[PDB]
Amino acid sequence: TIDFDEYRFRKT
Amino acid sequence: RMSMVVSGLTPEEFMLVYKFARKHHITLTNLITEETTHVVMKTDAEFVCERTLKYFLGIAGGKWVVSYFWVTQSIKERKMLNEHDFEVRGDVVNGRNHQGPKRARESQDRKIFRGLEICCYGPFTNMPTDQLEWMVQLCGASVVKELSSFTLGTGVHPIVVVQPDAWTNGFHAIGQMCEAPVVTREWVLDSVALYQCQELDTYLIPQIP
Repeated sequence: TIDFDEYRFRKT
Repeated sequence: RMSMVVSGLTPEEFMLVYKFARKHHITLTNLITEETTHVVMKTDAEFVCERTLKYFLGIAGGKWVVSYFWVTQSIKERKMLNEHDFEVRGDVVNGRNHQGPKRARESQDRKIFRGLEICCYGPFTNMPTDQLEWMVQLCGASVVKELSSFTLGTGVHPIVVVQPDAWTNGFHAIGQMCEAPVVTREWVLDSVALYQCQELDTYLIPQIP
């Protein structure tokens, strides 16, 4: 079980 | 000695990395640790990636941060290619060619947050406190759990990092409980990606008198 929906840090 | 994690890959792409890892006998894990030597970022053709936790932690550990094209091109040429040829050049936020990953690998004897004490204060989102604390430790900072435990010692300088949009407010009142500078989390992330301790100026959170 590995993660795929990693969060992306795009400032905001 | 090799151990890989991946970031930004589809299951189908991961599956190819595993096959690649197996042919060349490379350990492949889900989580990045101190043991990890390689971080394989999904990239565009100019080796530009998106910023993930693995991205930041790969750089912080001075690891190899290379394009997934390293794997696919190796597969086609039927040999393990040079990591140097596929190293991430930059990212979609801080610049397509900042060369953060190369800088860090070469700069582990002069870490960007050396001599700093950092407190990760209040709530954070999408990134547990302990991973943020770990990131700055890899980059040489001392971690403080609570504002009142900052060293009064000239030996170390204190900085408080907070993520205002996780609040619901009190983060304008930190400067009334200690004199350490308060900056947003973006100060850390940009500092790590660039592998250059950034000026606080543009990251400072104004405090209530």
